[PDB]
Amino acid sequence: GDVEKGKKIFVQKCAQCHTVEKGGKHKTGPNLHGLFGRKTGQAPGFSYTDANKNKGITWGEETLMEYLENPKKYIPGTKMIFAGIKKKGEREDLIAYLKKATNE
Amino acid sequence: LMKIVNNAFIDLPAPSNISSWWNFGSLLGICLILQILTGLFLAMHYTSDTTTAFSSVTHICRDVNYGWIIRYMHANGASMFFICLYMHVGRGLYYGSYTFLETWNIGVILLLTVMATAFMGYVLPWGQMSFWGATVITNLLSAIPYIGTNLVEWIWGGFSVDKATLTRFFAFHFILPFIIMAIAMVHLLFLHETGSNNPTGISSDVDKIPFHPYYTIKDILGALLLILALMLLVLFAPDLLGDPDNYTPANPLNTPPHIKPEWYFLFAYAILRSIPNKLGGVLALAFSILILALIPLLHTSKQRSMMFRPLSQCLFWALVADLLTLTWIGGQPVEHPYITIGQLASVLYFLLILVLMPTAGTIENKLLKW
Amino acid sequence: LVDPLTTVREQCEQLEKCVKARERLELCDERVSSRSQTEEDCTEELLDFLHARDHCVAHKLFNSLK
Amino acid sequence: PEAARAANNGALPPDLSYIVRARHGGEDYVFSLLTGYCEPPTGVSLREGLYFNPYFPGQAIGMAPPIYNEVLEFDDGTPATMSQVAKDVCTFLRWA
Ligand code: HEC
Ligand code: HEM
Ligand code: HEM
Ligand code: HEM
Ligand SMILES: C/C=C(C)/C=C/C=C/[C@H](OC)[C@@H](C)[C@@H](OC)[C@@H](C)CCc1oc2c(O)c(OC)cc(OC)c2c(=O)c1C
Repeated sequence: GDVEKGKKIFVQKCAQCHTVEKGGKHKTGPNLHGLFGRKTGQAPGFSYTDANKNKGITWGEETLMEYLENPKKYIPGTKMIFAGIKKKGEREDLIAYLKKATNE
Repeated sequence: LMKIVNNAFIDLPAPSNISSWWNFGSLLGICLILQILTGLFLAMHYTSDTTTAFSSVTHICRDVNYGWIIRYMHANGASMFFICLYMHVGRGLYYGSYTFLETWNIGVILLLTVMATAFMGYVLPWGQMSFWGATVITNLLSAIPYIGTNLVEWIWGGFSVDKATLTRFFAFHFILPFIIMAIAMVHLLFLHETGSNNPTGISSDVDKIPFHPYYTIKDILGALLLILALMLLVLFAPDLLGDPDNYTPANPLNTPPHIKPEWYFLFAYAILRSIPNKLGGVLALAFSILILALIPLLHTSKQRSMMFRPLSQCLFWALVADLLTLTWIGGQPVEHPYITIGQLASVLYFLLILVLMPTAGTIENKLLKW
Repeated sequence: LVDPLTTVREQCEQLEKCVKARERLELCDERVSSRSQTEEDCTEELLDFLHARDHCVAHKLFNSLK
Repeated sequence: PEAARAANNGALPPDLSYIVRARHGGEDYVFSLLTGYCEPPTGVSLREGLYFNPYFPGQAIGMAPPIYNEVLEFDDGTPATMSQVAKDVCTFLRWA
């Protein structure tokens, strides 16, 4: 995916609920720093739904690709209000940006 | 049963030449009956508890059969009531009808009672305008020295507008219209002692015609036009004369930033707003209405009507234009240049009535050599 | 899938009044962007532009909607 | 309402039964608001949680853009473009 295109997508559709940097505050949604390689619902200090905490998968390019296409379908009961991103390419770009931004 | 129905209607002598401006008296009678009829039917479904007032009104408009038409007919009927009231008062000033002192002064009481009545009705749905209107207007009494604040809390039934206020207002709004009806019957009885004035201001005893069938059919035609105006509003623009903020339930913690009074109170609100002093604004408000009681004492012309008085006519329309200016200003924010336009319009209002018109009267007398 | 809003907005931005407004907006963007500590922002210029463009959008948009 | 605010960074989504009659401009206002989100102009910086919307009073709203192309699928196959979704929800809100 194209990191720059993904940055634009993040800023327009995710930033209002999520920060990606280390130490970034939790907002409506949890801070995403360290996302890749971590299990669902493990960011300290954020009140996740039990649905998210119990999904039990590990966040990575593959799991994110599915989750972002339709959040509610992948994690029934999640309190994340987001319809999903239909275009495969857009999800690829966004995930490429997340892979970088949540690890710097 | 016959008489006094009727000799008090059927064979009532009337001037042969009264114009359409004389139709507003019967139109006011019709507005009163309309408000009373739609009012009673709304009262059959309305509940005055703050937890359920707003809700009961939406229940009327959404679920009661034809509840919506009865409601908007009541809301817009109140507007028609004022349009007619202002036309009625204007007719009186222009034609010198105020010389019928008893009829006129009772009329001033009628205007005040309808204003108070409409005020309380507006509070009933308990939306934002309802709540802040209740707050502001009852507080006018706080300008009364020594006991003002006590009177307000007594009216409210507490330290702020709340449940006790809404419940008693439903009761006051319920009974006042019937009191208005009794006062209006007295209004008419005094009028019948003299019979009506006419456009010329000259006694019409030499040319009277029976009220029936001439004015009965003319009044019916007028009634039809009133109903057309009312229904154009109810069926095509029921919210045009209303305020969007009253579709928001009352919030005691927040006064809407662009709060403004019902359109028929805008001229008086503009006058009060123009004086940067509490008591001063309240007195100016009270006087803007009560000055009507002074008109008879300010009559200087040797002639009763303004029909034959050019200068007085010009000043009369300036007064109407001025009230239109104050109405416009009342709908604008308290900012420049509206603050100054409103102050000038407020000063011009009292100047036309207290000084310019009586003066035009004297000048016209001189020009006619008497 | 293209939103006609996009198409229509593009077409409407071609009007003289919209270009003029966009220019004043960019002039404000340049001026404000270029200053250390200024309290000015380009809200007024943006709203002028939008008022002109949206008046045009409102006359065309629904013609492409169901 | 307290819970709603808690779930929305302190902002309160108002009840929508009368939103069109409770706002000057009615559906013209609601349609414009829904389809009018845009970037803050130069010199305007909003606190986190707020979004710039030129049609909202003060231009800083606590609601993130709620609609966009394909946000939902219609029962009748109508293309769900943002403007189409805005136009239909507004028509529904008028009826409501
Ligand atoms: C929660 C994630 C939301 C979704 C989904 C939608 N809205 Fe919303 N909206 C939300 C909040 C928290 C607020 C308050 C904003 C503030 O700063 O006060 C709003 C507000 C509105 C308003 C009122 C605007 C006003 O003038 O006060 C409207 C008209 C509105 N929202 C409409 C609306 C519609 C129709 C939606 C589905 C397409 C929608 N919102 C989604 C939170 C949320
Ligand atoms: C496309 C943009 C978005 C992306 C990529 C995204 C991604 C994510 C991810 C990966 C998680 C899981 C975190 C974890 O398990 O630690 C998450 C959780 C969450 N997100 Fe988002 N998000 C986006 C937009 C949003 C938006 C717009 C909202 C809010 C309206 C939101 C609200 C939430 C909430 C509330 C949670 C926690 C949910 C729960 O506990 O069930 N997200 N998001
Ligand atoms: C609920 C309110 C009122 C009702 C029901 C009412 C009704 C009437 C009726 C039926 C008449 C005879 C027909 C006519 O000339 O119009 C009349 C005349 C009159 N009314 Fe009223 N009136 C009301 C308010 C007022 C007000 C507010 C004033 C003035 C301050 C007033 C002043 C007069 C006067 C002086 C006349 C004599 C008109 C003339 O013959 O020239 N009325 N009114
Ligand atoms: C001089 C006659 C009357 C006037 C001027 C008047 C005026 C008003 C006004 C301005 C409102 C607010 C309308 C709105 O919702 O926007 C109102 C409401 C109300 N009035 Fe009256 N009213 C009159 C007579 C009556 C009578 C006689 C009753 C009942 C026996 C009544 C019952 C009600 C009720 C139940 C409401 C609340 C429901 C509603 O808001 O429509 N009214 N009135
Ligand atoms: C228990 C019964 C009581 C206490 C009755 C009291 C009646 C008082 C008078 O009637 C005789 C009064 C209604 C009449 O004054 C002559 C009006 C012209 C006063 C008009 C009036 O309206 C406002 C209004 O409606 C508002 O709505 C949201 C808000 C307002 O400011 C924020 C006002 C306001 O600033 C004034 C002067």
